[PDB]
Amino acid sequence: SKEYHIDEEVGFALPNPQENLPDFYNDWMFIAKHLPDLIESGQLRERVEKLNMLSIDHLTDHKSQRLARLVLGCITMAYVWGKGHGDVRKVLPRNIAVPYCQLSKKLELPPILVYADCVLANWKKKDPNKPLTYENMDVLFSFRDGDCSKGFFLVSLLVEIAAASAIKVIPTVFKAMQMQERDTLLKALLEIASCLEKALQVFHQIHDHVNPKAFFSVLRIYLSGWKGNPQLSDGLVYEGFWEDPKEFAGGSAGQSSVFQCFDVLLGIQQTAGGGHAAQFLQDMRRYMPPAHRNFLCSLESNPSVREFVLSKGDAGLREAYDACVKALVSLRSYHLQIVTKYILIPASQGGTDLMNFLKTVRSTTEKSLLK
Ligand code: HEM
Ligand SMILES: O[C@H](C[C@H]1c2c(F)cccc2-c2cncn21)C1CCCCC1
Repeated sequence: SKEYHIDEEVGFALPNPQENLPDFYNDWMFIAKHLPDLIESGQLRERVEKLNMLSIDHLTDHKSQRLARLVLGCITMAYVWGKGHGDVRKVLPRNIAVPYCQLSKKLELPPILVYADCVLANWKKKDPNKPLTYENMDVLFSFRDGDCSKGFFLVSLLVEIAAASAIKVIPTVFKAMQMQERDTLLKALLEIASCLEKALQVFHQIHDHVNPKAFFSVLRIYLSGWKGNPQLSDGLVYEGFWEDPKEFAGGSAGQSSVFQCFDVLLGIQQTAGGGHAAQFLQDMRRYMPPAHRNFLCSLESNPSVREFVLSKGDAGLREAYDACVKALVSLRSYHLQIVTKYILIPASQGGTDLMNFLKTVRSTTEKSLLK
């Protein structure tokens, strides 16, 4: 891989994300790292409006720019949702709204917290000399004490990182088809199947670090957007940048590039046909970092791995390809069970539209098998 901002150790996630901003922005960093206290004490929204308007120009690097996106993205969800009990702000104050908006446009991302903010850039190792495992890692920002945002964000990230092992194999696959190296391609496909199988065990960590009640009744609220949302029917007003209200989707792992890229690699056309599911995953590419959505584009313009394997009448190649697809079905099926426990059952003591989305996506993946 190249300038697509993909790391051989960490994948689509951002290696060594920046923890501190320049001292120009302590009024921002102060609010973001005390979100639990300021929300509970009802002091958050006033401290948003007591801020003055800071320029973007002192955010020099890519890392500081993305950390500043994480900082302002969190404050925005906190300001808009408050303590998450239904009273919402519809006007985002200018002294935070235009710095957020100008920064979002420099990074080609929408002015709302996305996956690449709160997962791919929201982490750090405790001891930098020990490995990437849950016990040596922490998030940088949370919303409320007990919101399980750390468990939820880190376990996502750990799955993203398990998938990095398979991403570095992708160039091997295409070179092998181009150079007509069937044994090379067979081994490459088995290697990708093996990685997707290992990423399944990483999902099991979710049960030890997230509990359904807190996730459903707290974290979910701070991840909500203002598109198709009854509470903000027309969107949100970004003071002093636009005057119209604007609607942007809440956080979704449909914004994760790692499952989209394996759908594209294998020729599982998740974005084909005029269904809501295909529509939503295409729209969510606008909420990916431009470098990552460029990488999905260049995979799509390479010749299809699926029809290469079909064109050959090769049981070995067909079995290896189906191994990868079976492993994707396994992840989405385990993930579907997670959603039953963490959304469907809590909601019972909406969710059906979410299950139906995942089931459409799993059903498409299942239909891509050969034998
Ligand atoms: C408490 C744990 C989790 C819950 C309740 C949950 C729930 C959901 C829901 C409701 C969706 C619907 C689409 C959307 O709005 O994003 C979704 C999609 C998705 N989730 Fe999760 N999720 C959880 C954990 C994870 C983890 C750890 C990953 C690791 C990467 C992950 C990966 C995905 C992906 C890739 C999608 C897009 C659909 C697909 O490609 O199959 N999820 N999830
Ligand atoms: O699935 C998204 C949340 C999303 C998400 C983030 F917004 C941030 C970090 C990880 C994830 C995630 C992982 N799987 C789904 N999602 C929400 C949809 C509405 C119900 C609550 C979950």
